[PDB]
Amino acid sequence: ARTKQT
Amino acid sequence: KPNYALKFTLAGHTKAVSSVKFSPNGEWLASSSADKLIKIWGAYDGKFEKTISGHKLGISDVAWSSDSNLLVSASDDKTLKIWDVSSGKCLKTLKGHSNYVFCCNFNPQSNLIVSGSFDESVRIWDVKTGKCLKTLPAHSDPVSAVHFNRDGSLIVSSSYDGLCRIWDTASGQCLKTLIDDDNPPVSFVKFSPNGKYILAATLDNTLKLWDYSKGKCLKTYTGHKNEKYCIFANFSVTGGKWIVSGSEDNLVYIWNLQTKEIVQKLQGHTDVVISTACHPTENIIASAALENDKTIKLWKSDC
Repeated sequence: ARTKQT
Repeated sequence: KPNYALKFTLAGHTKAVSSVKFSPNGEWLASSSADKLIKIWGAYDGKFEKTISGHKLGISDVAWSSDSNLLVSASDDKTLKIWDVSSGKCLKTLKGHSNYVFCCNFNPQSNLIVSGSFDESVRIWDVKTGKCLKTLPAHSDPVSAVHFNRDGSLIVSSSYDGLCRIWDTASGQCLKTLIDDDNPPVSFVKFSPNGKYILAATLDNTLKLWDYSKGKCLKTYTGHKNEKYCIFANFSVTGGKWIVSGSEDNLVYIWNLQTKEIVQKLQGHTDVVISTACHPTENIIASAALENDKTIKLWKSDC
């Protein structure tokens, strides 16, 4: 999700 | 300068919080998390109201219907779900994206929901049937944000492909593409209150306010840290006219919209502030942080 760096 | 001071800290999520949003009628704050949950809190006193659950994986975004009765969430489980806030029930599950759903929003009429996914598309869904109406091949990398303008006729989307595009809602065809002299990943975008401007975040520690009609950059805001996460940005309009944003140095930054000068930095969170929201009528800011913090803070200013 947005909570992890992509 | 405003003088935001911490008034409440909301604990309850068990993993990093992903977004916070105040209901339009202003009585509630909704939060989404990678813990697969949505929580509702009292907007003025931070009172924990309820947990809404059902998604099978983490949630990246949650958004309110204009009448404050519904919520739509975007999850890594590849679906979006429409919820009735009062009952906590899932009314519809929107299926069709082929990868994580990242962002979502209701149009002003609240008859449509627009979504953005890692699958690089933007979809428009019928709220009442829960069916996908259009699938737009919007970008060539994950879609970081989607937002309708004030009369609902336009949708602005952003992507890691470095573009920000504006779409005609009724036809789904692209009206315009905005590109800087460069194309760093565009991590967030939204129309200004009147729909004339577009606030955009890029992963080079920069926020920019663009004139939609002219397609030109009017203001640039810097000083915070943003190179890794898709961090929301807001227009604060209840008191002084500011630009608000979280930051990777754990602070909430507040800039004067016209002068671009930083007027306040809110200290308190112990991890990246990934999301901020501004109350619709009171000078109140909600902020949320990642894993080492997992809490939501409510700040209030006299101006």
